[PDB]
Amino acid sequence: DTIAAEHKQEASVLLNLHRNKINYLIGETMARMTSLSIAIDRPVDIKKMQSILEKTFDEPRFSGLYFLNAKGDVTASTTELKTKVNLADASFFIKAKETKKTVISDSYSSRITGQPIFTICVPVLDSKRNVTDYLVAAIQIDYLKNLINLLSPDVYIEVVNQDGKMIFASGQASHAEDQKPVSGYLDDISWNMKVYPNPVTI
Amino acid sequence: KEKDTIAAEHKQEASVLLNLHRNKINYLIGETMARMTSLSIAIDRPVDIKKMQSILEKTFDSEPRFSGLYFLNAKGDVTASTTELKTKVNLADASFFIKAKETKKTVISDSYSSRITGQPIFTICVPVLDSKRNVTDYLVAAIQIDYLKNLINLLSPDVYIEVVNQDGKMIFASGQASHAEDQKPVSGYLDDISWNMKVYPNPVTI
Repeated sequence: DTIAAEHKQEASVLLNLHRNKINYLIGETMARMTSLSIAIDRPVDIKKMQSILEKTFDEPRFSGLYFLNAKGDVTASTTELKTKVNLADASFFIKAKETKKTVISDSYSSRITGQPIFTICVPVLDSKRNVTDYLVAAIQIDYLKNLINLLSPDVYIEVVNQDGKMIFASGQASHAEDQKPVSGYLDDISWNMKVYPNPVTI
Repeated sequence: KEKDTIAAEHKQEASVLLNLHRNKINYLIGETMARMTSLSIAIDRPVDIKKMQSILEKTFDSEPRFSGLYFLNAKGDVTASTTELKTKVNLADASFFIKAKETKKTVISDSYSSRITGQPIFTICVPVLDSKRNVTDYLVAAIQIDYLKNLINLLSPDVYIEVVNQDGKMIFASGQASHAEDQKPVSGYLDDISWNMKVYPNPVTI
């Protein structure tokens, strides 16, 4: 009756390891892109940028690294493209352009690779603080799931956005039966993580 | 006998603080490695020293974590520095430099007293490589030990926490040892350095 309250906190423990893992991953990525922005010679030479992105990508975290011009055209790209791609219609792009600040997108299906991702988009400013370009880092949802799964294969964990859209779930739902989850939002993106304690069992 | 039930709870709290505090340090160290690594990739050759000086200043700004950021030539001369240097400074004799040069990979040093600032620090050193994979320069980021200490202490004033390297050197300690009396610590190593953090449970009372 009180191995209950322990299975509970054991799940609070899982919750924070996993949140932290994801927050770290996101923060580390933001910081990689922010540093690139600062280090690179302006105006940005597209050939050098291409090379930089490739060196940075060659990290299965990424679906890809991309560079955008003011219009939204993909001018540098880890993934070879058959046809020209424009990311302007993209929500994160719009938000990035208006705020002139880094943006973390909700999960979606990459127009470029076709797989579920989320993107970190960092605008590049000139001297007068106009947005001239964008660094774009796309991470596979797949990667996040697997990171969670390796740590806790046998324990159910559900991640859902602010509107109840399933981002992903790790482990077997059957483990959640009769259990209330210990839950919590991530820092940089409005994803709520729900960890289900295991049953009391002897 | 219910004593042992409050004790288990105090122990559990110790483990929670242990994980909380390592993560904070791990993140700090990991993010710094990432930044230095990106700088090392993004800089155009031949490296313009004034541009590099400017990048380090920007990277350093509003980041009390750092004791300082520095750039080294292949010999180990500090050629750009967020600290105003009064003499020429060479680090070729530093352990982290020797390891960096030989491994050609990032090095996280043990703690030591900075030649430059006199304070206790540890440094992250990223070698910058040639097309030919020859080391031409070094990025060096120094982190104030006391920044970490005060970070932890602010969060957990009432809990005694020691961090110790492999050789038993005390890196830092936070809190009052009186709060650990008759306690065994819950312990664990940092991911990027061989530092062991020992978090002591509080004693039971009421």
